[PDB]
Amino acid sequence: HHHHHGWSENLYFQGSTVRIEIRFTNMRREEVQKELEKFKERLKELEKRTGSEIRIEIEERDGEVRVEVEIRNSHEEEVRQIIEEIERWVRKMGGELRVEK
Repeated sequence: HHHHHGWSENLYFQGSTVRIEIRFTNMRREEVQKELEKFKERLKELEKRTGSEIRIEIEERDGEVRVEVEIRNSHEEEVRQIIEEIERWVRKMGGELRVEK
């Protein structure tokens, strides 16, 4: 018998949005997991002390990790800070970073 499972999410909003994406391959799976849990916690802190809204998407496939951060109602300072916490991953583990203004 044939089966289908589907899931979708649609977001409709207004305002400015900055998107930051990183992709890397790692060989410290549990370490990176705890760093991602720390990074999510830092983004929640940064969102709390600002008027912005922050969405983070994480995809993991056997060591390949892709992270997407979207910031709505952002200010330049807040974008610059988020890159910084991300820059450590790119520099230390190698990988790719992409900024969509």
